[PDB]
Amino acid sequence: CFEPPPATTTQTGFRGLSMGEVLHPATVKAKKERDAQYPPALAAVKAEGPPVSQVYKNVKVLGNLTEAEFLRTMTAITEWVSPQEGCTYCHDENNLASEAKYPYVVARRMLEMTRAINTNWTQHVAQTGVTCYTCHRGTPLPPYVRYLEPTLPLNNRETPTHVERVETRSGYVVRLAKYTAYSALNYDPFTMFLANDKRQVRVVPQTALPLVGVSRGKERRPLSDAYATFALMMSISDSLGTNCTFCHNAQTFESWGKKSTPQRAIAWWGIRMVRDLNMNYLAPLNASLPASRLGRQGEAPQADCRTCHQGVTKPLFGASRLKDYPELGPIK
Amino acid sequence: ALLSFERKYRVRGGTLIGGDLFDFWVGPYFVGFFGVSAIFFIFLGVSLIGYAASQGPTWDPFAISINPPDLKYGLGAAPLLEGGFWQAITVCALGAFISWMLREVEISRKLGIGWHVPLAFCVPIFMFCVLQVFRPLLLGSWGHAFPYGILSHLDWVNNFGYQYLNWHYNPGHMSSVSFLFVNAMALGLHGGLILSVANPGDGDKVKTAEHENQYFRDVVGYSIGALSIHRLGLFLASNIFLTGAFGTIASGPFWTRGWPEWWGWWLDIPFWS
Amino acid sequence: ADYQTIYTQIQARGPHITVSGEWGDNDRVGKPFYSYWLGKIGDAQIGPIYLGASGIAAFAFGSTAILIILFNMAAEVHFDPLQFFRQFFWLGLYPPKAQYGMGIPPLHDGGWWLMAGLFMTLSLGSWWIRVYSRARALGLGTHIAWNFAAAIFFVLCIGCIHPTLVGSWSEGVPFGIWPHIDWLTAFSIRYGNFYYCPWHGFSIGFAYGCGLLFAAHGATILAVARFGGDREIEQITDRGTAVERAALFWRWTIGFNATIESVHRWGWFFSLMVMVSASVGILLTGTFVDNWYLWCVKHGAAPDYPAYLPATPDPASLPGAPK
Amino acid sequence: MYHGALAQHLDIAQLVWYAQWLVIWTVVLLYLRREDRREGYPLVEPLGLVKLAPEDGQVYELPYPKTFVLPHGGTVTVPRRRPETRELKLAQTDGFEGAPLQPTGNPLVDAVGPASYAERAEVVDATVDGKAKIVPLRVATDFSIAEGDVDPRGLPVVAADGVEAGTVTDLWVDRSEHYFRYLELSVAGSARTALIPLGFCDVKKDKIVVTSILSEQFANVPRLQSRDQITLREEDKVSAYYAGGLLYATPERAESLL
Ligand code: BCB
Ligand code: BCB
Ligand code: BCB
Ligand SMILES: C/C=C1/c2cc3[nH]c4c(c3C)C(=O)[C@H](C(=O)OC)c4c3nc(cc4[nH]c(cc(n2)[C@@H]1C)c(C(C)=O)c4C)[C@@H](C)[C@@H]3CCC(=O)OC/C=C(\C)CCC[C@H](C)CCC[C@@H](C)CCCC(C)C
Ligand SMILES: C/C=C1/c2cc3[nH]c4c(c3C)C(=O)[C@H](C(=O)OC)c4c3nc(cc4[nH]c(cc(n2)[C@@H]1C)c(C(C)=O)c4C)[C@@H](C)[C@@H]3CCC(=O)OC/C=C(\C)CCC[C@H](C)CCC[C@H](C)CCCC(C)C
Ligand SMILES: CC(C)=CCC/C(C)=C/CC/C(C)=C/CC/C(C)=C/CC/C(C)=C/CC/C(C)=C/CC/C(C)=C/CC1=C(C)C(=O)c2ccccc2C1=O
Ligand code: HEM
Ligand code: HEM
Ligand code: HEM
Ligand code: HEM
Ligand SMILES: CC(C)=CCC/C(C)=C/C=C/C(C)=C/C=C/C(C)=C/C=C\C=C(C)\C=C\C=C(/C)CC/C=C(\C)CCCC(C)C
Ligand SMILES: CCNc1nc(Cl)nc(N[C@@](C)(C#N)CC)n1
Ligand SMILES: CCCCCCCCCCCC[N+](C)(C)[O-]
Ligand SMILES: CCCCCCCCCCCC[N+](C)(C)[O-]
Ligand SMILES: [Fe+2]
Repeated sequence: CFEPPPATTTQTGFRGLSMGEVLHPATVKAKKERDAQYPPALAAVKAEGPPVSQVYKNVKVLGNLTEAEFLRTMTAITEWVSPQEGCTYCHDENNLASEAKYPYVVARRMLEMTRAINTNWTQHVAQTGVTCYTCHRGTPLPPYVRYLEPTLPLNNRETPTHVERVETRSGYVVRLAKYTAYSALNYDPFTMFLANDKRQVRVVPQTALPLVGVSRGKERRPLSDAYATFALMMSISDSLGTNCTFCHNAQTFESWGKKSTPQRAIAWWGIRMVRDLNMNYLAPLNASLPASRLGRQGEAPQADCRTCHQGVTKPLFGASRLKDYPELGPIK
Repeated sequence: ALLSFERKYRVRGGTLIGGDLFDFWVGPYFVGFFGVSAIFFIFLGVSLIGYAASQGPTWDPFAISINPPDLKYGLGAAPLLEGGFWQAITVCALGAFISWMLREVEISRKLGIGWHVPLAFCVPIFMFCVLQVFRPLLLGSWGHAFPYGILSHLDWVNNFGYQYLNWHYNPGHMSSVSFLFVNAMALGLHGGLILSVANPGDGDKVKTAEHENQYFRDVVGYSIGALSIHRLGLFLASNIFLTGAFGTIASGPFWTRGWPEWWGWWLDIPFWS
Repeated sequence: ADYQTIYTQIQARGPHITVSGEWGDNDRVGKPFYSYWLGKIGDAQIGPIYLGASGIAAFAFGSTAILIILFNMAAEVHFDPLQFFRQFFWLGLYPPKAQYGMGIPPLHDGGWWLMAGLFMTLSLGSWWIRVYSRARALGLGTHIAWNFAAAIFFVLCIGCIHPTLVGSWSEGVPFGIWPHIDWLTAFSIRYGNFYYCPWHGFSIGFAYGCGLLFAAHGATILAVARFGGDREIEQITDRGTAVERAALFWRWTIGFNATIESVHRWGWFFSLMVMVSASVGILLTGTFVDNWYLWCVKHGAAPDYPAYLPATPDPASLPGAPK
Repeated sequence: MYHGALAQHLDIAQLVWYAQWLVIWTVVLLYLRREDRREGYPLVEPLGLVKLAPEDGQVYELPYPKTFVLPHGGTVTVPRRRPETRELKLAQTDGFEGAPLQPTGNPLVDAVGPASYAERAEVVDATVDGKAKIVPLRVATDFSIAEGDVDPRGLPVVAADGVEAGTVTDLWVDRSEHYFRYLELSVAGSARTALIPLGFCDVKKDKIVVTSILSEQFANVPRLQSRDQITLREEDKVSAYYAGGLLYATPERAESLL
């Protein structure tokens, strides 16, 4: 179990602090090649005549698009989400306004979510933006998703061993470790931190001395919180295929300013963004999904940092189609 | 000036190099050629430290830091204030340490005793090289080395560790810590026991070699022996760094992921996956 | 070259020796037996061993503790054997995940951990008694029992006393291989970085120092084995060239020197102090110091550096930033 | 308000830092550094023509004397004044006290430099039960060589100069520690045995190679007064002899190694 040099290294810190990335070229290149499959933008069409709000029968989101654009969007969508399945993955073969199949109405919500991210989570996704491809990677079910309990393999395009199967209790500690970069942290960062906004990530105190009245007995947060926060940060690390010094000077994890990189503020936004998507878009979809889709507690599959990033500090190495398909936002 | 018993030992000879020229003592210190190089370098190193530290802001001892260059200067010479000092101070350090070491050999020779202490001292010098020379060479920049500052060299250890997510699971480190901890226990055991025998308390008779053996046969079922417990400790201490050196070297040049994942080789045997 | 300092060129066999203690000579169970290979780099006789009461006591409590841990560990892989053997390192028996203050946790959330905690404690005690008694039985000083007490106390600090002092059991050390290691980071992160704890520094200083000292002492003795330097007891009561040469080695190198007894004192003290410094460092943590970095910063100690990537403000503090 | 806060900018952990330092320098300087001076003090020196004071600091740097009560009787008190009465065949090579001394005769027999012994007791080191501790296997009859090792009795001893210098006759064993410590050989062409500490022996299957001294120089290896017994001080004389071979067996040995 080893990885032959050279190693690609960068600097994220004042010299002598040993801060920065540490990359094995073959892996980086293997990820580059995978992320290279991002289909190119379909050719630009000329906007002719009538907003499909007039033209078509059941168009709610993309209603201001002229036809030609609209069908370019529909082709792009098909190319990103359901390439194998073709247009009828979502449409009635003989009625295109029909909402008969759930992918139609899920897709409709996913056009709104996608446009939200690009319009409202600028502080994360900036001018790169996401498209459906970012998560779906050419399949209807996106490869990395999270249920309300750790599952395995992380790539759901792989087949579980018995142990891996969520039903096999003996496989729990492993299902959990493999989600926290192989640690034995007995916590699930996902349901603790990412599924919603219940829990506070910061544990470290901000005064030298213990403030009287939050520092004894049931006043105190339990050490277990610190474990959880370590668990979450191990997960973020593995999700972005990087290490703590991508964001922190370990001198003081808790301090900002010179003691943190730009990417930590971007990360701080991403946690918030993920909670929005989970609470307000993805988790509700259990209303609309086949039971075939749902976790053991009837939860829709939802998202974490892996769902977009898939092992890369910027998903798809920063590939963008934001300017190619503005239907998807930033929406004025 | 001289211990009660010293004079009979202060004879010429034993030099590695130089012979009679520096073969003499200043106070208690033997000089010899390497004592002279030692001093030359110490004075250099310490001078650069002060000249460099004066260019910096702080004079507070805990805060002063002389760091290496940016990774960009690679393995080349860096401007004085931006790593230049650090590269020079490192060279003085090695000069100092190795002179110290060779000097011990000459003292050993002159007293007709084995050279085991200068040998034992090679280990720390080695580990200093693994951290400051070998690993930076393998990774291709002096920038990866550690800064010369009482506290700052800790911030380096801290980050270096967390670059690999949890440095604790580093099998080299695990082995390294294990020797640090036994060695410490055994030094307590071996000292306590020698004192326990020579200092029985009240007015009891000093005890015997046969006692030493009995105590550990009684307590833990095995006594290693008087000569051997010194051969063990030299061994336990030495392997703190000799095994550790592997965990340090593997990190980057041979493993770029978190260290917990390395244990994948076990956890992921497909037989029990 | 002195091959004896590497290994024993010709090994002597001869009748088994017993030194009688003020009691318990009847409790030495087992028959001495002799290993050739062991003989090469050590005494060749393994065993016999004193049984004794505090010994039997320590074995019995120790084992109880081990069963509680191992059962709770087997519950984790749902009593699947192979997965047990597979996941063993990752398996653990944790303190309360929830804040019960100082209240006795439920079995399922730390109850079992406190159990094992208590038993291991009793195990440690009965063993201290054995370590102390055998010296007294054999008419020896108790310096070893006193070095050991310091180590037990450290553990009592991290397992009990600090949890009690701040008032939460959730802070204790879980039993398990990876789990006890995970704690180290959790504890450091909650306390603002143990690198900046002045007692962690003293501890390490002595820990390194023990390495420094046992390598210098071990080697010094091998290096005068020729003059029988290894018979340290009689080199104390009647100084010989072994330790005159040992002393002058060190006087000529660093300028001052120990004696063959005093050096063992230096060692004992250095070993002791690793555990003493660590405990003070823990007794102050949470009780009186919350963030060791900031405490350092409050006092002028901490280094600080130029930014290299742009200084990044807390988004959370921004105008209009969410929660 | 804060736990630990004592006063303006003063707090518990910070006072404890100061105590910890103190406790360390106290134990180190005032205890350990004085335990180190139980042997060899006070320092010896040239003599002053007119001097009259119990020099103040020679008092202050010493511990109070301690007495060891020895197991088979007597006692020993340290520190205590233990001057080297024995005459030394060494000559000052230059003026300053820095200067090394030179042997004026045969330092091996003169016993100087690497060839020095300590003034140990002229007493036979004893086992716990009162017997002589280091004794030849001729005497130590319940002892043996472990099956597997070389029995050197009969093997030739070959000296630094490649010349067979005698014939191993016996091993002496440490009955307290069950451990061999010297070999006895019949010196070649002399009517004498010599002991040689097992550390100066390279023990082959077919010969015992000793590199400290030339075959000539065994003739003057220190003699025991008994034949089945050896004193603490004799052990030192025997051991020092070969040890001094290393600097002195030949003229080039003391000179610059390279
Ligand atoms: C978050 C980061 C962490 C970290 C990061 C870390 C790193 C990055 C490395 C270690 C290494 C090591 N760590 Mg870990 N560590 C250790 C213990 C240890 C050491 C046994 C080992 C080797 C130390 C070394 O290189 O000395 C170096 C000693 C030197 C260089 C001695 C030089 C002396 C020179 C010869 C002479 C100097 C002379 C002076 C200038 C003279 C002054 C003059 C005056 C005195 C007169 C413990 C016990 C713990 C615990 C309990 O948590 C721990 C936690 C952690 N370590 C953290 C998890 N550790 C090292 C290793 O071996 O692991 C593989 C290593 O590379
Ligand atoms: C890979 C891990 C590393 C590590 C990890 C480590 C940790 C984590 C800690 C220390 C600590 C300490 N380290 Mg560091 N270290 C130090 C020196 C020091 C001291 C400042 C201090 C206590 C050392 C000690 O007592 O040991 C035992 C030695 C003894 C008893 C003999 C006395 C030696 C003396 C105390 C050293 C003092 C030297 C001066 C500070 C240096 C300047 C000398 C010149 C300029 C005259 C040197 C000189 C080196 C070199 C030459 O390699 C080194 C390498 C490293 N340290 C590695 C990079 N060290 C502790 C500290 O508190 O730092 C703030 C601590 O917490
Ligand atoms: C990221 C986390 C960090 C961390 C966190 C940490 C914590 C939280 C603590 C330490 C502590 C300590 N650390 Mg640090 N650390 C250390 C070194 C050390 C030690 C000197 C000291 C622990 C004392 C000890 O010997 O425990 C090993 C010895 C023990 C456990 C004694 C055992 C006694 C017992 C009688 C034996 C058991 C007997 C039986 C076998 C029991 C079995 C019975 C059954 C029934 C269970 C180094 C050298 C480094 C380096 C090189 O970077 C480092 C970095 C760091 N530490 C990181 C900054 N460190 C401790 C301390 O000193 O803080 C003040 C402490 O509490
Ligand atoms: C595994 C075995 C180990 C081991 C072994 C042995 N250890 C030995 C011996 C043996 C056998 C000796 O024979 C020799 C000695 O004589 O003992 C008294 C020695 C010695 N072990 C010292 C320090 C020590 N051992 C450490 C570790 C271990 N030792 C491990 C544990 C540590 C740790 C862990 O931090 C330290 C700091 C010195 C006191 C002494 C060298 C003096 C010197 O070389 O004088 C000559 C040099 C100087 C007086 C100063 C030179 C200053 C340079 C030019 C400028 C500073 C350089 C810069 C790099 C500093 C940065 C500081 C910054 C990080 C804050
Ligand atoms: C700075 C100084 C230090 C220091 C000092 C000292 N350290 C000492 C002493 C001193 C001086 C002693 O005198 C004492 C001792 O005696 O040594 C010879 C001891 C010790 N330090 C041990 C371990 C150690 N020290 C560590 C650390 C440091 N130490 C630090 C560094 C660490 C670290 C590194 O983490 C470790 C792990 C043990 C070997 C030993 C205690 C055993 C015990 O307390 O017993 C407790 C009793 C038991 C475990 C009983 C159960 C065992 C059985 C086999 C389980 C069987 C299960 C089965 C199911 C049963 C079937 C039954 C059948 C009939 C059906
Ligand atoms: C002055 C001048 C300009 C001179 C030219 C000559 C010259 C080169 C002088 C040297 C100048 C210098 C730079 C001196 C500094 C030397 C140094 C590096 C001293 C370090 C002191 C330290 C920190 C030691 C740490 C370990 C420690 C705490 C030791 C104390 C205990 C002792 C004394 C251990 C040594 C020791 C050991 C290990 C034994 O086993 C032993 C066995 C039997 C008898 C004695 C001993 C004994 O003395
Ligand atoms: C594949 C190329 C493809 C075709 C063809 C296509 C066409 C299409 C049309 C003409 C409409 C408008 C019909 C009407 O009047 O209501 C339309 C609308 C939506 N589509 Fe579509 N579509 C194709 C593929 C896909 C795929 C693969 C999906 C599901 C992932 C999908 C979904 C939808 C949704 C939702 C709408 C509503 C648009 C809105 O703005 O509300 N289509 N499609
Ligand atoms: C982009 C506009 C976009 C479309 C189109 C889209 C469609 C879509 C469908 C058809 C489903 C249902 C699939 C099924 O068979 O159940 C679906 C489900 C999920 N999506 Fe999606 N999706 C679009 C964009 C995005 C983006 C940007 C992400 C990731 C942040 C994302 C994620 C998911 C997840 C999670 C689900 C639910 C789980 C599931 O049903 O498989 N989608 N998407
Ligand atoms: C690498 C495994 C790693 C560690 C360790 C780590 C720790 C850590 C802590 C202790 C906190 C708490 C801060 C406090 O208590 O005030 C914390 C918080 C954040 N981190 Fe982190 N962190 C590690 C890695 C990473 C990585 C790789 C990034 C950047 C992509 C990152 C980011 C953040 C952010 C953002 C926070 C704040 C959370 C919030 O405010 O809600 N960390 N980290
Ligand atoms: C999950 C909470 C999460 C983390 C953590 C995270 C981090 C992160 C960082 C550090 C950056 C910037 C890296 C850099 O500037 O070098 C970044 C950037 C983007 N992210 Fe992200 N991110 C998290 C979650 C998510 C999710 C779920 C998505 C996709 C819907 C997503 C997307 C993006 C995009 C787009 C970017 C790139 C911005 C750019 O400048 O290219 N992230 N993320
Ligand atoms: C108020 C009350 C009621 C009580 C007072 C509190 C009390 C005294 C509690 C004490 C708490 C203490 C002592 C807690 C300390 C915890 C600490 C220090 C734990 C440290 C380390 C734990 C470790 C490494 C645990 C490891 C355990 C094991 C590996 C199990 C051993 C297994 C074997 C022997 C069999 C191997 C099986 C294999 C073949 C598959
Ligand atoms: C003569 C001294 N013997 C001796 N001394 C010591 Cl410190 N330990 C041991 N034995 C072990 C098993 C223990 N405890 C450590 C190897 N024997
Ligand atoms: C608190 C630790 C366990 C206490 C009980 C242990 C049994 C005590 C045995 C003591 C025997 C007495 N002796 C001979 C050592 O003095
Ligand atoms: C980091 C722990 C503190 C280490 C303590 C170091 C003690 C060194 C003692 C040397 C003092 C020598 N002398 C001659 C001045 O006494
Ligand atoms: Fe010793």
